Amino acid sequence: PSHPLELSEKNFQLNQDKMNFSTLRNIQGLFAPLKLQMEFKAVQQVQRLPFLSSSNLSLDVLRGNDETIGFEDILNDPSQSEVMGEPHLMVEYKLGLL
Amino acid sequence: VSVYAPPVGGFSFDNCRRNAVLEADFAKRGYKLPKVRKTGTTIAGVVYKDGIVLGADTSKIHFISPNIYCCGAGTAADTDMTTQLISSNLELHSLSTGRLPRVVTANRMLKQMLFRYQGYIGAALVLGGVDVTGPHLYSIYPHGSTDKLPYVTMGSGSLAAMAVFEDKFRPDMEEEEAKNLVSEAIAAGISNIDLCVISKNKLDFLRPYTVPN
Amino acid sequence: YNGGAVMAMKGKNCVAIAADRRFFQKIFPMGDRLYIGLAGLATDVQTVAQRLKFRLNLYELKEGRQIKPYTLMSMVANLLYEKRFGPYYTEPVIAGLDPKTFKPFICSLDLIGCPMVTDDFVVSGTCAEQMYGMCESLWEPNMDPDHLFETISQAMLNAMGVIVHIIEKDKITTRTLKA
Amino acid sequence: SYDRAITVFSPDGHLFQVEYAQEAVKKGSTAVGVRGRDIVVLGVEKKSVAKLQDERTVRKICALDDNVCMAFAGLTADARIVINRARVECQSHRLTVEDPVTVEYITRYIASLKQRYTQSNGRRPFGISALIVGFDFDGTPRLYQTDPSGTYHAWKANAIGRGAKSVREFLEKNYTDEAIETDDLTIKLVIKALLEVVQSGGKNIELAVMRRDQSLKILNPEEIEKYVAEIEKEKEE
Amino acid sequence: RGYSFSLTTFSPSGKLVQIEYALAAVAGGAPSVGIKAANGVVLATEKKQKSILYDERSVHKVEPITKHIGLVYSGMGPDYRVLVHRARKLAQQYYLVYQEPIPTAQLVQRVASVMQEYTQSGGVRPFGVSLLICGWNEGRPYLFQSDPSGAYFAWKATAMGKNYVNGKTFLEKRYNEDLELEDAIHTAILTLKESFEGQMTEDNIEVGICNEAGFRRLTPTEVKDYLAAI
Amino acid sequence: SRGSSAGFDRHITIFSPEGRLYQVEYAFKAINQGGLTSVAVRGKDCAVIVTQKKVPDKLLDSSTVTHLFKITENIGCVMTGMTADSRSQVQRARYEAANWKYKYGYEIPVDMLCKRIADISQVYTQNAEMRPLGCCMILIGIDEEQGPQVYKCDPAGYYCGFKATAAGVKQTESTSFLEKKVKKKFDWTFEQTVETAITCLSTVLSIDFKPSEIEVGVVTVENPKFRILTEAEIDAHLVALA
Amino acid sequence: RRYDSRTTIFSPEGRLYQVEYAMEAIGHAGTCLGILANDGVLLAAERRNIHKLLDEVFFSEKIYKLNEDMACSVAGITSDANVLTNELRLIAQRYLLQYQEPIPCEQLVTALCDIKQAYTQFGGKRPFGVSLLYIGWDKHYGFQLYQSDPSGNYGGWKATCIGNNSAAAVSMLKQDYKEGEMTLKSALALAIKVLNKTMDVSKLSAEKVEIATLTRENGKTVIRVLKQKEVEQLIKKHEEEEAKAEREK
Repeated sequence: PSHPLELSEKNFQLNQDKMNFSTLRNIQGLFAPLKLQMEFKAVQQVQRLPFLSSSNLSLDVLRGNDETIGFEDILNDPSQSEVMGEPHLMVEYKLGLL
Repeated sequence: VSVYAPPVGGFSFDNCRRNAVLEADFAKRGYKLPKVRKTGTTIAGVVYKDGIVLGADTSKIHFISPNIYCCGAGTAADTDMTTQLISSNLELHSLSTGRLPRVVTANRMLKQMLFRYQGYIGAALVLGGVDVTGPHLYSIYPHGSTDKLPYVTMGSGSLAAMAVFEDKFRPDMEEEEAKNLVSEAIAAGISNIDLCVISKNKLDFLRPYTVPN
Repeated sequence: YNGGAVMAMKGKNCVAIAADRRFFQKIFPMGDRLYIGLAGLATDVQTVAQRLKFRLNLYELKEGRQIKPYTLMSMVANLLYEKRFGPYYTEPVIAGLDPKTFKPFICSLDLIGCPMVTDDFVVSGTCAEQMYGMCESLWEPNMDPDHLFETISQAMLNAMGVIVHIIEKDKITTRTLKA
Repeated sequence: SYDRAITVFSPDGHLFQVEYAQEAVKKGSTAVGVRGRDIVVLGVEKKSVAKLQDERTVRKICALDDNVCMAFAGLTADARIVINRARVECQSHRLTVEDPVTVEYITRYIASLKQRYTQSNGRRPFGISALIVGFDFDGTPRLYQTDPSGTYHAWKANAIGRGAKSVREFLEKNYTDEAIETDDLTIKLVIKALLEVVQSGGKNIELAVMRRDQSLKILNPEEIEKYVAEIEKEKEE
Repeated sequence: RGYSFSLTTFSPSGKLVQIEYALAAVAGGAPSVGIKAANGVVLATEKKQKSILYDERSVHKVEPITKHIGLVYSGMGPDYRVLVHRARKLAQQYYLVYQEPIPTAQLVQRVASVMQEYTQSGGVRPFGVSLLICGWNEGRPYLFQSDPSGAYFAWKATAMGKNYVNGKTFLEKRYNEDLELEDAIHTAILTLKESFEGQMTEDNIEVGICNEAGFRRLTPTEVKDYLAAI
Repeated sequence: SRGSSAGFDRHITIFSPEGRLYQVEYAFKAINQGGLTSVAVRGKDCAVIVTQKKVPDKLLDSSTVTHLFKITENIGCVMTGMTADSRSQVQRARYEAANWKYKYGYEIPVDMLCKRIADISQVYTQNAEMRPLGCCMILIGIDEEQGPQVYKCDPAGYYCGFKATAAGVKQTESTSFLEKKVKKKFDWTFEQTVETAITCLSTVLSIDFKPSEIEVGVVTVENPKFRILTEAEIDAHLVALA
Repeated sequence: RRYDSRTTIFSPEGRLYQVEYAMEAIGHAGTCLGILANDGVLLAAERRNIHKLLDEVFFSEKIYKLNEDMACSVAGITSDANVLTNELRLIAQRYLLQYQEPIPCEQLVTALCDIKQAYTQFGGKRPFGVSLLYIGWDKHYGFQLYQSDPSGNYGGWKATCIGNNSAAAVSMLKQDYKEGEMTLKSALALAIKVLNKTMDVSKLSAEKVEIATLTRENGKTVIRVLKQKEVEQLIKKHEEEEAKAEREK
């Protein structure tokens, strides 16, 4: 698109998760990525409504990002966003109704 | 995405197309645009008997940890941001662990973070420090490659300083001799000369870690 | 397209910031005794000036205190460094007084936000090399507000009018000048 | 039983939670709408007029667009969301198609929005009912009603809220082709319908009037008092 | 009793009972005190590992966040560890963004905001800890407390944990505003000794201080010297 | 999914009127389901772990029954509790050690590994989907600047470092015996540490051991690699002790 | 009861018992008062964090500044009040960035009330147990005063009260409030009288009351918090006036 790094930066967690899952499946077996995915989903299913900012403490502990700072944490603060939609529309969009 | 999706942080790629058109348009109309600040002066480093000597001419010697220091060349903002981020990460690591950090950890962090952005962040670094294992010296390039060498040079007067080292470098030197060699090699490329000395005798690896001032 | 020219000079318990005028706004107030000047593309200047006030107002509401010039410099640097791969075309200049100590402060930044703190004067624009010699020649330490105003006006004029803001502890003086 | 979940059917085919959502509607203030020959009139009862209250912020009549207005009965906080969504959708449809929106189109949009919230156990329905009235592009007056379940109908005169039974019984016999001859007659009919269930005189009446090629107008208390006095004089005569 | 199991359920009188039970869990932990003096703050607590089979330099209850901030807890240790890590990360982020050490009040507000989230969603559990935070900013000391519900207060002197009402009563009559650091340490150790239930030694209590030089955890030798002094 | 169960002791995310977590407390009683006891003792320049071996059926292949594991080339482990849970936690520990090495460029320490495992275990007690594992872990290793290390973590997410610890059914008696011995003396050679551990187990269990009823694993400053003793060496130690 | 387990269930008569309980939770908090005058607006509250060992930091404990033209006061749960105030500040700054003009008070109140209402309709969430009072000035209607409920309802008042003894305070204000002929001094005197008769204390003291005032001077809005000297003077004046009125009988 506009820049070579735009698509790479947008999809980084997904690629990292895919690489870790592939390595784990090749080394140990099918059970470990299954358990990791189920834990991720379980801890991610609880959080604030989409029009308010969350913290993601348990998910960060599970992923291991609780002792690391990146450029996503110091640039363009998502908590102090300059635009936000209507609450009901955001909640309906998260549910797939739109 | 959509106006109904929550926002996310990080870099922004919104002005790319407009800038791409504008730069060519101004080029073919004959107007100038602001640029970025760059540094390209000579930096060197030598491994002596029980420490590391880092030198630069005029500060360009950054702080990473009480036992690790760095020098940079290229775009100033990139070097500043990378050094600050790595220093913060190493401080968090030391607080969690309770011991002074290792040079290999900093080298690995810098390698991975420079490789993630495919060389678009222009920062060439010279890294040195003293560990429980001993003194180590590295050299990192903007694309994400590293060399572990007993002496390195970067900048404009690289050839003269490298010649001085290849002519006059011997293993297991002294502090004064290493400092004199670094100063002579730096002066061979050209202001003043700035020297940083890291010594094993002034570091205690047995006491618990405390946050430095 | 011409861009612009912004200058700042430091005196004795007072600062001055100047910009050129022809016969869009380039100097915006960010506090009681704090000013910022921008030079470059007009759209980018307006966008940066409007986005800085959002963060400044939120910071002053949450913290409960007046901001310091160094913190404003850091905020500007962060805002400029985000969008590093496609940048705004602006070159900020900051001049002001300490809200609690009343000490002068001047600074300059580049396209992507690399700060430069200088003790005597800073120059921004596309004619920095032309005005650097004049600033070096006509600057002397410990200048009274009238002398500082005269020397900054001369520096602007020797390189189409100018506007000069003089910041004092208890007053602000604005003067529009023509050659 | 069979009433503790939104999506559970009774053994005889009833959804009891959606029926309970209408008991909230049956407890709101009375609203009356009458469709005239070339005019449309709305009227809402005013209840519990506090002394230190501002009446500007508690109005129950809203204007969705230049030719559509609406009145509601039920929960007050639920109506605001629907009103805002309809207001946005009107302009969106005006962007899509140049011609002004249709009363039936906006009623269908509101009905679909209300019906969307009776499909899952994770959300509760809207406890409101509305009277949508307006004019079409050709110039034919229209009147519609919406239910919390998502059904809508076309009417000639209707009432919602408490007292709807008596008001509808009055309207069924007092609504003829002679009482809608003029705007004054239609307004008098609406006031008479309201006065059946409203005590303390005509001080608890809010009226809205819309004509062809004009905007919504809210009658003044002096005009309401004048109409009430005329009605009383005619009744005494 | 029907409203005592759910976290997102209001009682008919308008009460949330699970937060009260989390506070009860807090009230059953080891005692800890904190006193704000004229030129410093002192934090004291009672150790859990009261045995000879314990390695001294393994786990500590008094931890530093920044060079000028430290904290102690009363409640569940596992819940305390993750909050400590999050606080450290937040302080580092603030320094990176603003190029200036974070004030104590901002850190307390952010930590309380993190704690509040776990009291409004289903399928989770509130934290069972209460924190005491000390700092030094702009040449004056600070002392804060944070509840499991996400509310914070500023104190001159306070106690929490097992038998804290009598500790607060003792502090009320034993506290002086224009008080130095050494006498503050003596008063804190005496308040801890009031309800120790045993014999104190320099190996079953922890003390930390904060002053102009920054936060620092005291060594066992200094603790023994203070205990001998009093 | 299913939904929480009403009661003060039937779900993991429900407090009691005294602020207790009975579901977490019930996971500490699953450690005694196996019926075995473990003992770990740290010496001057060595660390020893001793556990109990029980093979009731004569049709079992005794080579496949063990409770000592190798996490890294320099880290050993002993597990007490449910067998499948112990094996799963061993696999997770290996994965975490590999991640640490890849990310930081050097081998993980014992205390850092224990802290990571405890951090993972803490999450299971705050979410209404997972359940705690009924097992406890004990790790030994040699630090290049500190010496031998002994660490233990609990199902609740709590970990600590010791000079000598125990787990299983007779944990309290083992703790009292070790406390008396450590109070008497703490500076031991390699031969005295293993004898101390074996004597502790024998005295507490009131039994005379055969070389096929116990398992021994050691680390040493001279040889940092984790090693598992053989039947001949165990018999030699038992003969010397007797 | 079988119809009061969650916010997404209707009773057979059409009621929301969880929302009713959340509204009932407000009665445990302190008293907050607001009065509208001809040349200003008033806000008076009651201090609850009274203790010999408590410290005094910040400017106030129950009054917050939202932007250059508005201020609010909360009653209920402090942890939820903090989130609500932060969201209000964000909304005001967003509108200012969008339009280069300050946000109107009713628009801000409606924006917050939509968020408050959204938490009473989707399951798995607990509604906010907070009530708020808003004061401000705008170019469309001038001085204004609003109120909000945990259910998402708001309204405009000339004098109102939330918290403990709210019914008695409202009755007294209704009995002894004049419409159209009030000034700041008379409003302050009425507020002092109402607070004295409302708080269950034999003698009122200046260390358990906080008063804020909003006004316009030279095209600027001024928000200030009164000092203990002024509060003491007002209390002394009220006491001596009451003594005079009693004696002249």
